[PDB]
Amino acid sequence: IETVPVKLKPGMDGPKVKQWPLTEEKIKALVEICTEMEKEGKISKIGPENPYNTPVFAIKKKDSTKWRKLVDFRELNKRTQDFWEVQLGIPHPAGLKKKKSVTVLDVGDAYFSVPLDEDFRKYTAFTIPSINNETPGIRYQYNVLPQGWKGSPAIFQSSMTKILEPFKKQNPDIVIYQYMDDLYVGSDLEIGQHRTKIEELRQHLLRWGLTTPGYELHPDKWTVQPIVLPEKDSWTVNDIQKLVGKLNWASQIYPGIKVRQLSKLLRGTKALTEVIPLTEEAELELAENREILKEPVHGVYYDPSKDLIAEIQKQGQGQWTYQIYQEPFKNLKTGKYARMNDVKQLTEAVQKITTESIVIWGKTPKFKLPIQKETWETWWTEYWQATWIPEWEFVNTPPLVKLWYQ
Amino acid sequence: SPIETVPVKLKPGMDGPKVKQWPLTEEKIKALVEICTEMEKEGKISKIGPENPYNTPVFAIKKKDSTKWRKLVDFRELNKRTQDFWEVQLGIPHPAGLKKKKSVTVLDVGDAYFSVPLDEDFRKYTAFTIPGIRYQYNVLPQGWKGSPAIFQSSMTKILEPFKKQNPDIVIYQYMDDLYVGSDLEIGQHRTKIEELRQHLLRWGLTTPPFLWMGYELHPDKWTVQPIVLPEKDSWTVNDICKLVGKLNWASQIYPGIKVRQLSKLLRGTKALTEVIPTEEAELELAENREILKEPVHGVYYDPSKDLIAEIQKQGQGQWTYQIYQEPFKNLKTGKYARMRGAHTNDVKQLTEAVQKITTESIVIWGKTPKFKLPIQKETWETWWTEYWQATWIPEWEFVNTPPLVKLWYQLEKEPIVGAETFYVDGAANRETKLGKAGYVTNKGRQKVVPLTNTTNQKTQLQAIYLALQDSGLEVNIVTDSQYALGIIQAQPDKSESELVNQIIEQLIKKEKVYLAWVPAHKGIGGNEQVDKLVSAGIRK
RNA sequence: CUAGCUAGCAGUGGCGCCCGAACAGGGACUUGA
Repeated sequence: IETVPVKLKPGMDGPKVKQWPLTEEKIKALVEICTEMEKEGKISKIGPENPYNTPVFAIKKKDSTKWRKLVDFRELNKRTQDFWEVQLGIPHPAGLKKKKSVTVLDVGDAYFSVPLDEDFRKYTAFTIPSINNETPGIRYQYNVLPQGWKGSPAIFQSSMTKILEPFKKQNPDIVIYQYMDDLYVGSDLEIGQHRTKIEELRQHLLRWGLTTPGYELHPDKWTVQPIVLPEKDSWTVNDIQKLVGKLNWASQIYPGIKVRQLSKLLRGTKALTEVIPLTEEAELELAENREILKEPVHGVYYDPSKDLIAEIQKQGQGQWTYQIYQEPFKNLKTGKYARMNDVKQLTEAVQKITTESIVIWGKTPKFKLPIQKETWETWWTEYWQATWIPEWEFVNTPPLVKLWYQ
Repeated sequence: SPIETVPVKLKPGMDGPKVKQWPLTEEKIKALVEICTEMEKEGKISKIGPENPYNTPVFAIKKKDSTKWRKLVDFRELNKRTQDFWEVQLGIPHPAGLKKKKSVTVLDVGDAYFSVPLDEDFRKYTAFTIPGIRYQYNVLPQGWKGSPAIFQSSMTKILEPFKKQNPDIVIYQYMDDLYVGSDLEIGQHRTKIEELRQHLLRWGLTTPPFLWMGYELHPDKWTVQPIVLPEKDSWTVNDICKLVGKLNWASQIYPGIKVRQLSKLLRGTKALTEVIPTEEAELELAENREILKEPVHGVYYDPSKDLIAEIQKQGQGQWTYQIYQEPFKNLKTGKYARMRGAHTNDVKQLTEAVQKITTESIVIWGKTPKFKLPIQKETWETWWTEYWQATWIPEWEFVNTPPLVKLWYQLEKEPIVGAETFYVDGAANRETKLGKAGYVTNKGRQKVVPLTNTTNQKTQLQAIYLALQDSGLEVNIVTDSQYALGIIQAQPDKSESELVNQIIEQLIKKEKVYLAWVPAHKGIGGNEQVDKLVSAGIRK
C-alpha cells in the first residue's frame, strides 16, 4: 500500500483541546473496543512524546447494542480544509434532491482496511479519560484511516468508485454521494424496488467484508412553508398589533410590503379587547400581503464559497422551527419540526437539519442553539446517533422569533 | 535497567543553546567534585566532553536541614527551545470519590528519577561542566520540563504487567505515591505487597489516618485535617499569605466560608510589616472558628449502591447541595451562589445548580445521581414548556421542606376584559441625560415625571413602573422597546439592577397583568402621542 | 537577561501585579424605516 502524502498547513499546529469528562459505563465500552482495535493493529499505545490531543466519546448506535467510537475532528478539518478542498475534491450533483427514496449507509469498515501515513499519525493521537483522574490517560495512536476526518473519503474515493463501478453500470438512475463516512443512494423507484436495490448494494459492499446492518428518508416531502397569517372574522386590537409587528419585521424579507392602510384603523387611541371593523382597503392590502407571502422570496441563491448558518428556535410542546441562510435575512430554506426529555428532540431536529443540508448542498452548516453551553456540552452525548461532529455555537434568541409561528 | 525508553525529539529548526558558566566561588567546588564522582561511580552520569560544543548552567545551594551542599542544574534556556510534551496530569482527585478497601496501605519510591534511563541520542543536551571537566547525564535529570510526564509514563508502563497479573487490586497511582488497597486478609495483603516489591525490584526500584496532600484517610471513613488559627493581633505578609491559603483550602469543603473580608482588607499591601486594622474581620474569623470547631466526616463511595442528591435554598440567591447514599450519611457538601447572568430567578438558578452537580458527579463518580428537588412537577413542566430556551434535568422527586421553590407571578397571552390601555415610551439626549416618561389611559389619567442621569432603557423601566404604580387590579401594558419585554418575560426575582427588583416587587402584588409589543414610530394608538409629549425640546 | 564595580535554580500549593482568552454594560463606520 502506498499512502498518499498528507500534510498540514504552515502557521497552524495540530489540535490540543482538552477532553471533557465521561461516564464509567462508557469507559467500559471504550476499553472493550480499543483492546480489540489494538489487537487488530488499528491503534497502538504511545507516551507523552506528542502533545497533540483530540477528545473521544461514545454513543449508543441504533439497530444493535454496540458502542461505535467517534472522534470530533472539527479542529483538524478546519485546519486542513484546503487539502481536500482544492487538492482532490468531489463535486455535488443536483439530481439526488429530486428522487423518491434515499437510504443512509456507512462505509467505516472500508476505511478500517487502509494504512495511514506514518509522518501523519502524530496528529491523530486520541486519548480516553479516566475516573477521578486516578489512573493516567491511556493514550493511543491511529494506524488506519479514522472516521470523522473528511480527508479519508477524499483519498478513498478512487477505490470506492472502482469497487462500485461493476454494479452501477446496469443502474444508470442510481446516484452515489459520499461527503463523509456516510453514504447516500439516489433512487426514484417504489419502496419494494428500493428495498431490493439497497439490499443488493448491501451484498455488493459486504462482498469485501463490510459489516453493515432517519434510515430511509424522502426528499419529495420537503416543500417551502412560508409565513402564514390567521384569517378570522374577529379582529381585535391585539391581533392587528401582532399583525403589523410581524409584517414590519418581514418587510426586510418581503420588500414590496407597506403599512399604509393598516396604520389608519388603529390611529384612534382606544382599548385592546374591542373589535374594529376592517375596511375593504385594509382587507385589500391584507389579501395582497397574503398572496405575496405564499410566493417564494426570490433573489436568494446558494453561494458555494461562503459558510452556512442554520438557526433553530423552540416555540413549545415540541414546536421546533428552523431557518437556513447564508446572509442575514436572506433565507434559503425554512420548515417545521414537531410531534416526535428536552434535549432528545433538539438533537433529532439538528440531525434532520444537517442531513437535509448535506443531501441538498453538501456542507455542514454552523448552528446557533438556544441552550446554555454547559448543559448541552454535558448532555449532547445521550441521544446522538450520528458518526461525525458538526460546528455550532451558543447564542440566545430575541423575543420576536417566538411570534414567527403560532 | 532494561525498561524501554521513550523517543525524544527537538523543536524543528533548533539546537542546543550554549551557556557561559558564571565563574563561581571556591567554597562550593569540593562538594561538587565529590558529588559528581559519587554519581559517576554509580554509572548514571558519564563524562565524555572532548568536542561537544554545548553547556548548561550549574548552581549550588544549601537548603533546610543543613548537613552538606548539593548541586543544582537549571534549564531556563534549554526547556524553552525543547519541543513541547503532553502533560497527563490535569487535575486533582477527591477523597469522597474512592472505594471501600479493608486492607489499605501506602507506598512511595524516593529518588526514583535516577532509576529511569534516557534516550542516548537526546543525551547530547546534558552538558554538565564545572571548573575544567564536563559530564553528561545518562538518566532523567531534575528540573526537566518533561520529567514528571516521562516519569509517570514509565511508571504506568512498568506497573501495567502487575495490573495484568492481578486485575482485582485497586491501585491509585500518583507522582511518587502508590495508593494500593484491596479486601484481603493481613497475610494475603502482605503477600501481595511483597509480590509488588519483587515486581518493582525486577527493574531495580527502591521499595521501603493517612496523609494525602493534607487529607485524612481513615480505614472506615475520611475527613479533612483540622486546621487551627493563631490568636495574635499583627499579621505579616507571610502570615497573610499563609492564613488566606488556609481559609481558601478550608472553604472548598466547608460552607459559609468566604474571602471577601480579607480580599477587601488586603488590597495594595505589598510590605511585610503592614499591620492591617476591624470588627468585620474579627466576626468572620470567629465564624470560621465556630464552623471549624466541629470537623465534618465523609464516607467512601460505594459502587454497588446508588447515590441521591438534594439541594436546599438558604436565602439571598444562595443554595447549598448535599450528596448521600444513606439517610443522614452525607458524602460531601458545598454551596453555589454565582449570579450567572444579569437577570436570574429561582428555576434558572436551580437548573444551573443541578447541571453543576451532575458535572461534578460525572467528573468524580462517573455517573448521574437521583435528585430530591424541593419543587413541584406541574410547576416545572409549565415553566420549561412556557420558556424560550431548552432546559432538561434527570429524574427527580419532591421533598416538603421550607423554603419552597415557587413562582411569585405568571404571565398571559391575551388581554382581559375591563382592563386599561397603557402606551409608554421615553428617552433622553446622549449628553444631557435628562429625560422624562409618560403614558396614556382611557379615562385620561396620565402622569409625566422627569429623570436625572438616566438612559432610554431605564426611562422605559421607570415609565412601566409608574404605570403599574397607579394601575387598578387588572391592567394591560404595551411598549416598544424589546429590552423591557425580554426583562419582564423572563420573570426574574433577583437582578443586579435594583430598579427591576422594585418593579417586580410592585408587580407581584397585582393579580393579573398582560404585556404586548408594538413597533415604535408608526403611529399606533398612543405611542406617537406619548412620544410627542415626551420629546419636548429633545427631538430637534 | 535580572538586582545593589559585585551577587544572581527549578517544580508543587497559596495569596498578591500586567497582558491575552470567554459573559454582561457605553461610543464610531455601514445599511433601511
